[PDB]
Amino acid sequence: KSVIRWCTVSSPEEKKCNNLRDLTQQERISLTCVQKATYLDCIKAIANNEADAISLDGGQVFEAGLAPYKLKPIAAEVYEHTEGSTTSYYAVAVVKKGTEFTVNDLQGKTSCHTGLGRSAGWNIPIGTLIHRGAIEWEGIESGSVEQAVAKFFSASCVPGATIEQKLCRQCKGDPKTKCARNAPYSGYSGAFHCLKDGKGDVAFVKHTTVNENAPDQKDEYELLCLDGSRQPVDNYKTCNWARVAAHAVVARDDNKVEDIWSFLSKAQSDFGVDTKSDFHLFGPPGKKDPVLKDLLFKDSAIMLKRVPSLMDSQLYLGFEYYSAIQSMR
Ligand SMILES: O=C(O)CN(CC(=O)O)CC(=O)O
Ligand SMILES: [Fe+3]
Repeated sequence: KSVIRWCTVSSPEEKKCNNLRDLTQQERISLTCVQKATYLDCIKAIANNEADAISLDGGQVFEAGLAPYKLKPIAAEVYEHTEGSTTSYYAVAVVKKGTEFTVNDLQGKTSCHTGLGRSAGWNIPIGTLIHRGAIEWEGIESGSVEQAVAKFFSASCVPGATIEQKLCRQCKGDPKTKCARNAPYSGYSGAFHCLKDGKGDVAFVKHTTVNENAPDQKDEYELLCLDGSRQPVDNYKTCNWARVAAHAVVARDDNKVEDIWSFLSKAQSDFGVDTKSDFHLFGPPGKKDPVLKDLLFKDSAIMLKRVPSLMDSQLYLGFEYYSAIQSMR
């Protein structure tokens, strides 16, 4: 059919899509918006030929490429801060300059994480240490990864932990709320202030966190590299634990792919970052309300680039990211 069914997951998203539909109705390939409840119902619908495309972040792209769905990324967002590359950010392990331990000596240290279940603060560092054999965890009937992590760090602040009391021990706040998901130490900046205040030896955050929170104090900090070195905060490209890819549009591997990309390439041409139209494919940025943010594509995206036909989800996400999330399941 020369109809692309975009899958949407909220009513403001569903609205943006019907506006792009009105705006492209007289093009030969047309748009039609399907709304489902969650992104997972959208993966099942694309898989079952009920819809054809949706933009997913990296963990959701992992999910969409596994059996039985087997969707692959076909185009990916580009952002200003990562300069032509299909990368959202790099996960790094920030330490104070002058401590001497390397990644070989992490056992028994205290740590700061953004929260339980988050990419840079929990899924990438802990799946990397499990994959490399530093943390032993064989699977959920063992129990939670919280127990395995508690035999590795001596105490931590992990916002959102519920199984192990040591995982909340380094957290700031009164007893009732120090380990809540919205604690004083949650998020990228929270896990950095945990490191700054000496409550942990390592903060698992992203490559921009020190520059955002402490621009004027970068050289008090270093990065812990997976090869044994410690490098400057600005050396994240050669000293990160994993690259977290850009959001990608996933689709069934079948020849409707050139049609989706043909639709997207004209849509971007007319309504991309430099459009004089009122409809913007990408944002613009500055929507304060979460329900109004990043509808269809990220508001910060500046274009979409076609993913080579031979990259599947593993190749798109990269080995470090992939083998770390694979270890968390
Ligand atoms: O990525 C996530 O899963 C959630 N975040 C926030 C975000 O990325 O905006 C923190 C983290 O990565 O620890
Ligand atoms: Fe994140």
